[PDB]
Amino acid sequence: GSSGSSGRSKTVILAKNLPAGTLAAEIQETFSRFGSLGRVLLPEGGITAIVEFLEPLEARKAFRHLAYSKFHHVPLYLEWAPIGVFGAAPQKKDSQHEQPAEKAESGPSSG
Repeated sequence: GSSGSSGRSKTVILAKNLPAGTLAAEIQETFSRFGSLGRVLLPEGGITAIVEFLEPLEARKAFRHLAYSKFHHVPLYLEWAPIGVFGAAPQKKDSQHEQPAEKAESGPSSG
C-alpha cells in the first residue's frame, strides 16, 4: 500500500494495439534501446504486452518518446500499469496471527 499514494505504477507500463506478429523479445529489446529493463511479460492470447522498467525516470522518458508512435503497422498505445498489477505479499507480522497450543486447555466449566 505504498504505490497507491501516487495512483498508478510509474516503472511498469503496458502496450496496447500490438500486431499478432509482435513477440515478447521484440518488445523487450525495442524498449531496452532507451534503457535497461527489469521484467517483460507478453501473452499470446492478448496482444497487450507488459514491460517493467528498472528506473522510473527512464520509463517515463520512453513513455513520451514511444507515445504517439507506431510499432509495425498499428499505433502503439502505452498505458500505465495499476498499483495492483503485481499485487502485494504478506509480511512477518502475518505469522503472529497464528495462535499458540496452550489455548487448547481453555474450556467450559460444566455440561
